[PDB]
Amino acid sequence: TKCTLKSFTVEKGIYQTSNFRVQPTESIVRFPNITNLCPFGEVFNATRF
Amino acid sequence: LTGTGVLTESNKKFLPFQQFGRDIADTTDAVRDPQTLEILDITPCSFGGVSVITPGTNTSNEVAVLYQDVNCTETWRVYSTGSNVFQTRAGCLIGAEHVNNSYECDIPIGAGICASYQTSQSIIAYTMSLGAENSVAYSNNSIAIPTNFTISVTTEILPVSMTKTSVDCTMYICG
Amino acid sequence: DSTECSNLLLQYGSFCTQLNRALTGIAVEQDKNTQEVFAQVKQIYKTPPIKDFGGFNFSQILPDPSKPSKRSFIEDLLFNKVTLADAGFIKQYGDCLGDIAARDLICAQKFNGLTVLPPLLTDEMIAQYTSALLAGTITSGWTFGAGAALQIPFAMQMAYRFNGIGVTQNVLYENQKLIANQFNSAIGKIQDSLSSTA
Amino acid sequence: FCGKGYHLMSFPQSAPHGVVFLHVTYVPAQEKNFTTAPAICHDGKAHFPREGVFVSNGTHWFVTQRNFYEPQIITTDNTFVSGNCDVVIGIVNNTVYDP
Ligand SMILES: *[C@@H]1O[C@H](CO)[C@@H](O[C@@H]2O[C@H](CO)[C@@H](O)[C@H](O)[C@H]2NC(C)=O)[C@H](O)[C@H]1NC(C)=O
Ligand SMILES: *[C@@H]1O[C@H](CO)[C@@H](O[C@@H]2O[C@H](CO)[C@@H](O)[C@H](O)[C@H]2NC(C)=O)[C@H](O)[C@H]1NC(C)=O
Ligand SMILES: *[C@@H]1O[C@H](CO)[C@@H](O[C@@H]2O[C@H](CO)[C@@H](O)[C@H](O)[C@H]2NC(C)=O)[C@H](O)[C@H]1NC(C)=O
Ligand SMILES: *[C@@H]1O[C@H](CO)[C@@H](O[C@@H]2O[C@H](CO)[C@@H](O)[C@H](O)[C@H]2NC(C)=O)[C@H](O)[C@H]1NC(C)=O
Ligand SMILES: CCCCCCCCCCCCCCCCCC(=O)O
Ligand SMILES: *[C@@H]1O[C@H](CO)[C@@H](O)[C@H](O)[C@H]1NC(C)=O
Ligand SMILES: *[C@@H]1O[C@H](CO)[C@@H](O)[C@H](O)[C@H]1NC(C)=O
Ligand SMILES: *[C@@H]1O[C@H](CO)[C@@H](O)[C@H](O)[C@H]1NC(C)=O
Ligand SMILES: *[C@@H]1O[C@H](CO)[C@@H](O)[C@H](O)[C@H]1NC(C)=O
Ligand SMILES: *[C@@H]1O[C@H](CO)[C@@H](O)[C@H](O)[C@H]1NC(C)=O
Ligand SMILES: *[C@@H]1O[C@H](CO)[C@@H](O)[C@H](O)[C@H]1NC(C)=O
Ligand SMILES: *[C@@H]1O[C@H](CO)[C@@H](O)[C@H](O)[C@H]1NC(C)=O
Repeated sequence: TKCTLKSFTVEKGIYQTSNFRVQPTESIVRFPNITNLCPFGEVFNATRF
Repeated sequence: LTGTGVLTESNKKFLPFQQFGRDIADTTDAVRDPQTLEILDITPCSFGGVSVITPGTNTSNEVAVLYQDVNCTETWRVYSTGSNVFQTRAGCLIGAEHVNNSYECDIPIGAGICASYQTSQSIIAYTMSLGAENSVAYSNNSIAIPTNFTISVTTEILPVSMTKTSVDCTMYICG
Repeated sequence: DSTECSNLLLQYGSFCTQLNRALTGIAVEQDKNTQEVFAQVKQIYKTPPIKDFGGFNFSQILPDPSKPSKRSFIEDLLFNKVTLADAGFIKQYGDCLGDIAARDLICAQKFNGLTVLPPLLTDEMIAQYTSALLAGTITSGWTFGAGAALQIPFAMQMAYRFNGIGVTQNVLYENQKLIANQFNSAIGKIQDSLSSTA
Repeated sequence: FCGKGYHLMSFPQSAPHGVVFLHVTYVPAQEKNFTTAPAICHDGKAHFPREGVFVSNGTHWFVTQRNFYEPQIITTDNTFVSGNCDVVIGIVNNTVYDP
């Protein structure tokens, strides 16, 4: 609140602060289970374009 | 110079070094034909307000269209012509039939015209009735004195409060 | 008249819907204001053909029949002193066509999407409401605003008013002609102030 | 301001985000045509009514309050005199009972 008012003194009253945040703990990734590698050779390393 | 509009002859006189012409806004209101060296006036083709008169659509699906800036009394600039055409100071009204009677305003079309759903039901357009006619039996030697009274109770509703709100500006804008 | 800009505006979003909501609210509010001010009486009272109002002359605030719109003499001056734009809400595409758009301001406002809607009440109908109010306050006094109109001679109405301002009703009767002359002169002075230049 | 008619009293009632007033008013209902006069000559002197109005039921004259027909006899205690009656307009001759 003091930062919001840009002052070090808050007069008596009630003030509205930021809504309740919860910071995430984990960081997940979900990609399809694919093991094959893209045909880089056939597209970039192929004769007879 | 691309664009879209109507082209007509103009009384404007363009100097040799002038090709296009502009208006109070920045908009090409005139142009010179390179092949014929004649002036032309560009006018936008879209012009005129359109208002739709409809009931709740839970009661009937037919509507009436009011075309402002159209005088049918004079290929009118209308989407679709209809059998029932009524001319009003607001504009041409299509889809509503004029009735010579006067009722209270149900749908405020315009100047003094109000529509309603009535009667095989159909949409009607009528001149609004200000109220019942009356005359006071005035005379220099006549007065009216009540002999009885009525106690009437009337309700007056007045808003006093409005919903209080608060916004977290870093949760709406950013999240 | 651009398809590309319109298809971009569809993406930019719908703020024009709320703009139009606000403007429609304003227009309906104007109609409501007119109704609230003038439509205070539903019974339309006609002035009696006989005009024996104790010497008072209301021929300059009451309607004059010999006009297309039944309007008074001190309302025609007011109308002629306020100059509306074109005094009409029908400007056909033909009239605006032919290099009259850049000249006429209304045509420019109207080729660019801006329109002026007509009010729900015509000037003649507002004048009818006012004439009803004048007839009621003349013939009946303040009774028509409390219910059914009750006729009363105008002199006695003015006597009641004098009693209201703490003056005995005898003063009016003993000085009726003087008061009527003062009132008529004062109502002519309003005409002079309005029919003159100011 | 407080309902239609002569205001007697009002009763507040609460509504969501607003208030409701029940305006009790006094509305006269039944009116009767009468014949009236601003004053009356009794002995060459004009009589005016104090808090009232003169009316005639025909052959007889009375005085009553404006907002309700409560006819009464015309008396000196019910009227006040002011000068002769060569200046008033519409005055009518009649007797003023002296209690
Ligand atoms: C009320 O006033 C108007 C004008 O102030 C009077 O109209 C005049 O009438 C006489 C004829 O009686 C004409 O000669 C005048 O030219 C009129 N003046 C106007 C129209 O401005 C009217 O007569 C008055 N009413 C009464 C009952 O006397
Ligand atoms: C009270 O005022 C009135 C006017 O407001 C006076 O009446 C005027 O009297 C003069 C002469 O004194 C006349 O020339 C005017 O024509 C009168 N005017 C009107 C409208 O009648 C009056 O004299 C004043 N005195 C009394 C006692 O009434
Ligand atoms: C009301 O009474 C007055 C007198 O108080 C009457 O007026 C007088 O009438 C007599 C008879 O005609 C005359 O001789 C007097 O000169 C009058 N005096 C005045 C001051 O006017 C009057 O006529 C009576 N009203 C009626 C209707 O009879
Ligand atoms: C007007 O009122 C008078 C009263 O002042 C009426 O005359 C009275 O009528 C009643 C009813 O019959 C009698 O009892 C009285 O004796 C009458 N008066 C006198 C003085 O005797 C009169 O009838 C009324 N007229 C109308 C048309 O209502
Ligand atoms: C051969 C087909 C692969 C297609 C995969 C989908 C596209 C994903 C982006 C791949 C871009 C690779 C471009 C080369 C990367 C830069 C190499 C370099 O700079 O030496
Ligand atoms: C593919 O790449 C290898 C080395 O990365 C190269 O020796 C070979 O010639 C390439 N294939 C073709 C068809 O050129
Ligand atoms: C060619 O254009 C000129 C104007 O620049 C015009 O005078 C002439 O008639 C045109 N000729 C043809 C064949 O269109
Ligand atoms: C409005 O729609 C509901 C649901 O279909 C229906 O029950 C109701 O009768 C409708 N009202 C009118 C006036 O048609
Ligand atoms: C419509 O045009 C007719 C002539 O065709 C004219 O008499 C009438 O006054 C016009 N009405 C309006 C409202 O412009
Ligand atoms: C209604 O009025 C029009 C003229 O405005 C007239 O032609 C028509 O006959 C009238 N109809 C009725 C039923 O009064
Ligand atoms: C008074 O008399 C007139 C006709 O003289 C009549 O039209 C009117 O209805 C009467 N008023 C009352 C309240 O009876
Ligand atoms: C009332 O007017 C009539 C004419 O309608 C007239 O004969 C009578 O003398 C007038 N009376 C008063 C008091 O003005």
